[PDB]
Amino acid sequence: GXXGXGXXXXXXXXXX
Amino acid sequence: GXXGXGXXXXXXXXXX
Amino acid sequence: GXXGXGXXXXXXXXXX
Amino acid sequence: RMKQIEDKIEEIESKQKKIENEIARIKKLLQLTVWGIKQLQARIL
Amino acid sequence: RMKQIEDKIEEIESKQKKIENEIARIKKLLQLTVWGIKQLQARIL
Amino acid sequence: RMKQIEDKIEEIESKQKKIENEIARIKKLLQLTVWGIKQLQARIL
Ligand SMILES: [Cl-]
Repeated sequence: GXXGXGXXXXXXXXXX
Repeated sequence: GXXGXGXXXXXXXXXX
Repeated sequence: GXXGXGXXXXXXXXXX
Repeated sequence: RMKQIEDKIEEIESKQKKIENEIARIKKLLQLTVWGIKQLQARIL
Repeated sequence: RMKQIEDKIEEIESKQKKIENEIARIKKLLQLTVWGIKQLQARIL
Repeated sequence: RMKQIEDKIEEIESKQKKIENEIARIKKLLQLTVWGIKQLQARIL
């Protein structure tokens, strides 16, 4: 979820 | 709100 | 954001 | 041809109603998310 | 019959514009919720 | 006139498809917000 990457701080909301 | 039940931990977002 | 006002406690979700 | 046009218009109308139903369902979920954020803010902050 | 078809098409067009307006309003609220979640995450975590 | 009506109906159909695409994009973002709220609740509370 949230773009993967271990969470990635949210990844900007999965790139909006 | 959230499906009632005293809150129900969110009830899965009111069942999505 | 959120209606300005320094945040305004969310301003009721920017007035819904 | 007029009948084909009429049948297509009724089909477009039908789809417009399903789109409107879809929108109503989106609005119900969006309102739940608004409530959820309000709840997190009140409980935590 | 052509006039009845034309009037119905204009009515469908009108409704399509109201649907588009509804969608714009949904998008504005959805963007507020995105901002609210981002705010909760930044303030708390 | 029939051709003008037909061309307008095809244009309305085209727009209905773009509206449907818009709705799908809204639903994808709404589902991300649902996930984000669920995450905040689980991590914090
Ligand atoms: Cl439509």
